[PDB]
Amino acid sequence: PRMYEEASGKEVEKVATAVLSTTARAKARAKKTKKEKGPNEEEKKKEHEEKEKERETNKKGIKETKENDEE
Amino acid sequence: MVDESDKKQQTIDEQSQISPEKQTPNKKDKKKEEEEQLSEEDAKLKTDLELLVERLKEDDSSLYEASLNALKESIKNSTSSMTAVPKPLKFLRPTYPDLCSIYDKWTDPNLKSSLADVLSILAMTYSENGKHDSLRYRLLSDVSDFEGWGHEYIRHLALEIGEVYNDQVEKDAEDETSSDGSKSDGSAATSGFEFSKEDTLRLCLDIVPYFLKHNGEEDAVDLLLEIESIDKLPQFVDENTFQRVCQYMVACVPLLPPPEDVAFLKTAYSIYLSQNELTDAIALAVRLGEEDMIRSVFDATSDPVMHKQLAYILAAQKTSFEYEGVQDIIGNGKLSEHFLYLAKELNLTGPKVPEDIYKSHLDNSKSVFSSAGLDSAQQNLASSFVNGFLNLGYCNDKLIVDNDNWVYKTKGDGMTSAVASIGSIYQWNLDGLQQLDKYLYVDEPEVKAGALLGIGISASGVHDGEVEPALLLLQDYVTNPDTKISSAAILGLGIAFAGSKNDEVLGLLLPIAASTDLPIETAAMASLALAHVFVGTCNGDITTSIMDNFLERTAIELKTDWVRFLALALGILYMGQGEQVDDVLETISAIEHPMTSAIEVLVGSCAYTGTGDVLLIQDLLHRLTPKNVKGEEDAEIKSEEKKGKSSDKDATTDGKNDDEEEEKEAGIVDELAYAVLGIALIALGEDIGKEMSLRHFGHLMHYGNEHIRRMVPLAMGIVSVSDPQMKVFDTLTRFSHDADLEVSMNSIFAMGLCGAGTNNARLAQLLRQLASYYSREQDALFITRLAQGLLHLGKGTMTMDVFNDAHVLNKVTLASILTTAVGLVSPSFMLKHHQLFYMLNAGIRPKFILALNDEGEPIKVNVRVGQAVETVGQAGRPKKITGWITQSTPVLLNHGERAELETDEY
Amino acid sequence: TRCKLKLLRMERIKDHLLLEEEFVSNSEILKPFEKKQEEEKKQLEEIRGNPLSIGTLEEIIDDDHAIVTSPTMPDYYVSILSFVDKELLEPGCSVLLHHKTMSIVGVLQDDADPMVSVMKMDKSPTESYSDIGGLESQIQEIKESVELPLTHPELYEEMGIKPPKGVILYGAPGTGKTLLAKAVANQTSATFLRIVGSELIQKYLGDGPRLCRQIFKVAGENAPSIVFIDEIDAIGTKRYDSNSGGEREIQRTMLELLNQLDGFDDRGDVKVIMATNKIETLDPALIRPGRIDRKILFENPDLSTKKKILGIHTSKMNLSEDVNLETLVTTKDDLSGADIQAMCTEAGLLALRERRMQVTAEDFKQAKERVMKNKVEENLEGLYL
Amino acid sequence: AAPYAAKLKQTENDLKDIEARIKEKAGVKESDTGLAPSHLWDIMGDRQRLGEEH
Amino acid sequence: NVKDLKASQRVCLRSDSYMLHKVLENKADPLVSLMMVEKVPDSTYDMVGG
Ligand SMILES: Nc1ncnc2c1ncn2[C@@H]1O[C@H](COP(=O)(O)OP(=O)(O)OP(=O)(O)O)[C@@H](O)[C@H]1O
Ligand SMILES: [Mg+2]
Repeated sequence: PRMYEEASGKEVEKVATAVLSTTARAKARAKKTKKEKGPNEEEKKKEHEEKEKERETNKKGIKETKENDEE
Repeated sequence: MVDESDKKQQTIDEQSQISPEKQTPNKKDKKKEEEEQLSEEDAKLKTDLELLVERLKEDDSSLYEASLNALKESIKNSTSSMTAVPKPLKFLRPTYPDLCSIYDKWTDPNLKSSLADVLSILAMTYSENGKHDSLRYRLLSDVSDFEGWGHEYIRHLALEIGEVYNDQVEKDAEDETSSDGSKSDGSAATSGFEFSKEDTLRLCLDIVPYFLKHNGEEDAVDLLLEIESIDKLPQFVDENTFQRVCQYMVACVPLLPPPEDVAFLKTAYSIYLSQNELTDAIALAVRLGEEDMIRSVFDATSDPVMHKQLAYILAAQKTSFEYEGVQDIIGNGKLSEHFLYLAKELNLTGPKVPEDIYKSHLDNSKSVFSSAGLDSAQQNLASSFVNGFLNLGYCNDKLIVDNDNWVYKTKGDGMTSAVASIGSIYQWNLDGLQQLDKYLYVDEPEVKAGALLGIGISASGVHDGEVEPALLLLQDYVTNPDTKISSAAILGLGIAFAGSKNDEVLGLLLPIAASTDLPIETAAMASLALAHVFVGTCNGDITTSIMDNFLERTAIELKTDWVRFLALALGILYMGQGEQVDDVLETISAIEHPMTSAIEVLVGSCAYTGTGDVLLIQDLLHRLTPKNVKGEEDAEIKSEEKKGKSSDKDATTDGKNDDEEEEKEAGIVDELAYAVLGIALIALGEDIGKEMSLRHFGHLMHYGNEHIRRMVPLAMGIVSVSDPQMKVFDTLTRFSHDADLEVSMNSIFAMGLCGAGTNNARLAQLLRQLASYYSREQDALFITRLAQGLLHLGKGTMTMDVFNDAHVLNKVTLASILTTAVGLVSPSFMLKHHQLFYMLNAGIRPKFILALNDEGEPIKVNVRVGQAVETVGQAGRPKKITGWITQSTPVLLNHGERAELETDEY
Repeated sequence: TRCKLKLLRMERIKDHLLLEEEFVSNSEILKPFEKKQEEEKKQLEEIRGNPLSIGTLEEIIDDDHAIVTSPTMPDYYVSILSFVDKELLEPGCSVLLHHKTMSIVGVLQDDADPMVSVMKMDKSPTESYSDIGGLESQIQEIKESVELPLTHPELYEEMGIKPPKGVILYGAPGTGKTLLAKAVANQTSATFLRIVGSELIQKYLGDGPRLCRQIFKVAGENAPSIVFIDEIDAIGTKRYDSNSGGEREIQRTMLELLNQLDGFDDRGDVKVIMATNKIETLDPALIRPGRIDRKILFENPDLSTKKKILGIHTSKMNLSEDVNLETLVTTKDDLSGADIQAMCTEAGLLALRERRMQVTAEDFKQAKERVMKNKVEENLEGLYL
Repeated sequence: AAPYAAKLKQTENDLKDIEARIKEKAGVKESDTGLAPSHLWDIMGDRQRLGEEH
Repeated sequence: NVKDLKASQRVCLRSDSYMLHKVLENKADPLVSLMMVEKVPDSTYDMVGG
């Protein structure tokens, strides 16, 4: 037997289109938003600590996970 | 055209369009043959310059491109830029257009990318000398007539904007960035910029705003001062200079977010302070939120003068303009001390002089009596409130009141609101107190309580110059143990003092707001009053006000109705700030209860303002969340749940309101679109949600003060006959009140039709009746705005009692509040030294034409209007001062300000 | 540079958000309901067949029937039944019929027709609050009649007079009578009807008097309104053809127009605008004064008026330092406002001719002489001299 | 030409976005004709429509 | 869909129910067929020199 419910995947699909589109739309305003923002983060915190912000975090590059299994 | 040799000079130019002789060949061969022939090259530089100029008049890109192509090679291949240091360095003068010929003239992507980096480098290195600046400059002011020069100097300037921005992003900074190989520091590019700035403000404007904002420093802004202060008298007049400074300030409100703005308004203040419009100095001082700055402009005019002169008079006028009354406090007292004139000065600073001028308008206007005076049931209750609602502002209705029959015939909580409505008859007038004193000392406590509210409303007319403080009278009542009486006393006291945080007033409200353990639904007024007081200056975001709402939840959480009204009061306190309001979202979120979470979403709307385009995407995330959560799951409590939901809906709209006034002003029109389709979504979505949104529309438009008020009230209205909560009608009318019988013509009939036509409940009805009478004013007697008026970037301060009632299901209790609606625009008449009580002329333009300013500047021509009228709200929302045609000159700018004018005639 | 960025700051974020908002909401509308309204819809679709033949409702007989005239050649006594009410209909409104057996199954039109579509416009006006100068006075006469009742009706009531109905713009070509009406319409923020009077007339007969009715019918639904029937000259006294195929059409169509303008009532809430070349291309009595107030005769700009038109154009083009503002006026003699715009287009083409990026002195001088040469007479000074 | 050139394309995209916005809007309109007192008219409505009588 | 059909879109239909087929951008009028008759423009300025 297969999966015979996909009703709740419509809800996922609807809210996926909302958040992603605004994000794109915002980009023009988003440029200046970053200048405003960085100082208040210095004043407060990044997201929970005042360290691991001596660079961007501590790595220029990024961690991606890629699965090349094909069996 | 083509090869035609050396016969005359014309024909040398035509030859080098195909292949140069004295330019590309000669120099190139010379430099790679010998290194002592560099002295011959030097002379051959001048010869190249004139031939370049001559052939900078040919519109085809190909016959300048290819000709000088190989010069581009030479930069690094033969010259090498270090063989004899100054000499190779200074022969990079022909090579810089040549690079641009491939860049801009030729549009081929590959090459455009590659030579951008190079142009930045060779620019920088050659500006050390300063002859690269001079190279830019011969193109800035031109030496050629064609298309070519009109783009090239512009291309140079963008190069600069690119690099500076890249240093912000990059964490290496200087030329250790790989963007171009270049820095915005050192001694090599900094000096290039310095020279660049000087010239382009003088003649152009193009690179000037990009430098300022990129640095983010008040220093950059202080260079802008030096250049502008020169320009203000010999190159353009005074008037033209005033327009520059405010263009800069109004334009960059949504281009400088809060932390960014504060370092900048400091420079803008200084500009104004030096300048001849001290009116602009003071106006700007309100922005900063700084008391100190307001005080400085006043002290500067008062102290080094020992005479009435222009100086004392102008000071009174500037401070008078805010109906915050914050400026009122500052400005009076120093006048008492100095002892010039008491009689002209103290009154002119305080709200005393606005009473005299209303008298002349009122005399023309008469008093219209169309109100009902029905008796029995709810019809008694309806009629007695409507009577106050139809003679709002200073108007006469005295003889009607003096028959105390219909007044005394009300009962209950209605009785309390009937004594209250009486006070708004004589709103913004010294008198009023007479009618009220009589009721206050006889019968039931209900009628005493109502008196106190009225004294508050009347007392907006005199509460400065140290004369008639509301405090003296209203204190005795706070002391009294009964709840009705004491609540009334402290609400009315806030209204009278307005935005002033006068010490006596403040200090009465400070020990209290900390016992709300006692369950009293009519004890809102404790925090509600303190909120009204706070707004007008930079907000404390006081910890007492935040504490007591939580105490209320400890004692009782069965009666939600009280705890919903409290939550709104905290967010209204925090308006007029945004920097400091980021901290307090965290203070509320510290405690976790489903009830406390209700508090957080309101106050979030106030925190994120002025970068409210982010606020928008968030208030949409809000919509989605009930449904999204539900989806996943498919594959005592009652009070907490209900507060939860409703707060969200309220916030979505509050969020919008705060944003649209402060950043945009033109953009409000578009934002109105954002609202109407938003409102539909919530109205359809939840039923419970639909109630909040119906009332909210009327106040949405009023907060933004729309430029188009024709369509929007009237459309909603028809739909809302079917829709429940007839309070819907009351909220549309509060906006429609405006400029009477333009917005209001359709409205009075439509609202009267629904009540009169069908009675489907005496409950639904009571609202339907109240609405019609409420909009009207007799002969366009005053307008209403949910704005300062002085700034249209601002916000109300006396209008917050109006604003409050839109989260609320309809009730008798609510009626009590609604009697207050103080904050009325004074008519912007012309004054003399020995007082004149009318206008002469004004320009009106329904919609301003300018997009350099959007505050409310239209052209000099306008459409000409006469005297003796209040400030129009539709068809003349911006208002300009007309003088250029009448050979007569105003001293005090007017741009749809609240502000009264003064003119000098010669 | 800085302020065109500010237009971008306001328009990009608010507008881009608005598209996205609509697009999710179309899904979101559906989800609140799942019975009741869904059910009623479901049975509306069972009842109403596919396709539906259009009807036009002539009249309602009060007994659960009506009579329609349809693009099907014989008329029908149809019934009013199923998801429609007796008072959801009004006569003369367009109805939807059932293919098999004609019945009014509801309305989703309500005066939706192609002639309505041409007439209503969602376009932006070309001029807003007299962008181009000249004719200062004439607009302060349109405004008294048209804009002024809409904006403030109260002032007419103190006065005790009835408020005006309509204006007639007429006289000269190239004076921008058709553009002042567009200006006035944007100033108020009224509903504008660009219908053209010439778009009711076709070879085929008997269609026309329907079209005349529909204008007055739609205008009243969306009132307040400003109606512009542009170029009512063609439907004037004149005839279509001297043979055949049009002896009737002009005669019925004009008469039918006067009738429903008067028959409204004497309103000051739906204004009409008749744009016409002259009263010599129309009938000698229209409908005919006290009722059609006011009449505006356009004539040629005078030296003051043509200065004003010119100053607008010259500033939007490179240079004015070369040849004084006054020197342009002086050289020109009095002509319509088109001739003033024409000199500036030709000037710009002449800068292209040279391959300059400046409008030089030479360009102004030639461009002035050209227009004067079209458009010429010399027997004014030949009779004299 | 960077001050006006770049800002020209930006102007253009907004207008096109607005045209697209209007075709998204008009494809859905207000539901339907269904009214509770004429849902009772439906009982008689099936019989007469299928019959030979109009 | 009714998001795929636009205002002023020409379409094909049956005749026994007038049920839609698909979208068409070829709009057929006598003026458009006049372009088919005329064919392509021809000639060059030097053929018509002088
Ligand atoms: N007051 C004004 N309003 C508008 N444009 C004006 C005004 N005065 C003069 N003009 C000038 O007149 C020009 C010609 O206008 P236009 O050709 O549309 O004329 P019209 O009288 O409406 O014509 P038609 O008879 O061709 O329908 C405008 O482009 C403008 O340069
Ligand atoms: Mg015309």
